[PDB]
Amino acid sequence: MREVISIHVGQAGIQIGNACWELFCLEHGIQPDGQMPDAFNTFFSETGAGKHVPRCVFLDLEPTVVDEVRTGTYRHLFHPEQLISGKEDAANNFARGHYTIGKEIVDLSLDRIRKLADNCTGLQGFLMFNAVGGGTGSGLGCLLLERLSVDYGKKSKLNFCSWPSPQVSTAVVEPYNSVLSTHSLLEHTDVAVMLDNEAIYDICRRNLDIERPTYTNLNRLIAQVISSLTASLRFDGALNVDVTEFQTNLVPYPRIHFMLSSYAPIISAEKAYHEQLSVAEITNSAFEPASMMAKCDPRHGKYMACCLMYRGDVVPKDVNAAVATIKTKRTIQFVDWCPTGFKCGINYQPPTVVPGGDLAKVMRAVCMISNSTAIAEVFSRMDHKFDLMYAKRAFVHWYVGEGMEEGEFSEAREDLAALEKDYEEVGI
Amino acid sequence: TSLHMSKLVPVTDLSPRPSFRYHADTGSLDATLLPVDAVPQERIGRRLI
Ligand SMILES: Nc1nc2c(ncn2[C@@H]2O[C@H](COP(=O)(O)OP(=O)(O)OP(=O)(O)O)[C@@H](O)[C@H]2O)c(=O)[nH]1
Ligand SMILES: [Mg+2]
Repeated sequence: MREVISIHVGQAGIQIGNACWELFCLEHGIQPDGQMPDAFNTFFSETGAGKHVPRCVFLDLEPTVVDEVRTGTYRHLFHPEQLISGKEDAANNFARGHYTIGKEIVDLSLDRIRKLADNCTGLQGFLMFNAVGGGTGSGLGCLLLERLSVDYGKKSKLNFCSWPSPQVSTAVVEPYNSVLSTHSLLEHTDVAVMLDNEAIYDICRRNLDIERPTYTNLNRLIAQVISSLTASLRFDGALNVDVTEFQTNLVPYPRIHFMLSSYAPIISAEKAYHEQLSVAEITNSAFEPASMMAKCDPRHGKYMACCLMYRGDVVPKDVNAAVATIKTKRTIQFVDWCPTGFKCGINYQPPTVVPGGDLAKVMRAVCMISNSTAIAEVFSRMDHKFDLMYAKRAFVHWYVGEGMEEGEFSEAREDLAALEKDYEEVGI
Repeated sequence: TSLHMSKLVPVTDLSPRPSFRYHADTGSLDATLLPVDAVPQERIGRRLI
């Protein structure tokens, strides 16, 4: 009972799994070998003499970034075929990942996910982590959704995307892999959390005050997002929320399932002890329209739903007071078909302290998974890049060369066009 | 002889080897008056803060 399976694909998937499974290891007390010196059931198992194997698949067509966990300390933690690798990288090619070289590794991925689901006595969700900006994260990741939605139909599939940033790309064919991979995260995904790298850069710049953060520091905060997300699945609290209730009291009409993340007790030790990080101040920094983890301003969008996950020494009287002061402000606005728009959930477990990383010791936390119509702009910015490139048929010989017909470019743009059209239609 | 001097009972009486170990037996969770026994229990739930 109470198991969730994380499914990492793409190189950013392995690295985000190195931080997330790290945090799950501390948050139940597992040593680096896999031994505690049953809250752990969602993430780890019990293999006899205290062994604790994680419930993950690390999936990549390029062996290099999955080899560093196979050669570091945690070959002995992860089961050695739960780290499925390949030979050639998909190489920023959605065609290569989805049609050509992803169709030989997809057998080992589905076989291992099946074995990781047979030892479950009631499974809540599939927390798939990926990055839609490249090759195997856009390709094989999409195909894995096609196979998962047909063998596990009733199963909910959460998905933490890493959607392309506006001015920062680190890839020039990235607009092609983003637009062409919308259909996996529109019809075969029940929760689509949209993250991008720049918003984590800004949070690290002004809140944590690391001026020059690395991707490993970006994986700090996204690890804190899933810990507060699966907080009620593992430790007791005043109000509990499971992944069935995230996708019920937050998700409107079924195509609109695109949510945004905002953790906000982000602070480091030079600031931390000078201020009261109580319930009122951490939730005002949560609704602040510069701490969104999307580079997507909510001040031109309407909040359709919000999910506050307070986590620590938080009293429910202060939660109901904090939702009052955020409801009385005009800069925060809601759709008319929403008298109640908050699913508050409290976990008694304090936020896990970060020795040697970037955060500090805080007694309470908050994370928002909020669906708004502001998210109709993270795809409009990528429309302009797609239409500019596909006007001159740029970069499309690489796609058509492995068996990706030129047709799919047009109705992937058209599918995102109906996605945009669906978003201002709700906000009328 | 192997018989007794007056009772004609075998006095050697042997000991054939048990071919199996006849081991690992039984004993059940059941304890006499048909309830269950007191093995140590578990919790199998979320952490009780
Ligand atoms: N959050 C986060 N993003 C990352 C990390 N590493 C790379 N990325 C992002 O991933 C995006 C592109 O995906 P890739 O890094 O190429 O990984 P991929 O999906 O496997 O693509 P291929 O390696 O070409 O198959 C870039 O825009 C990076 O910003 C990371 O460690 N953390
Ligand atoms: Mg890759």
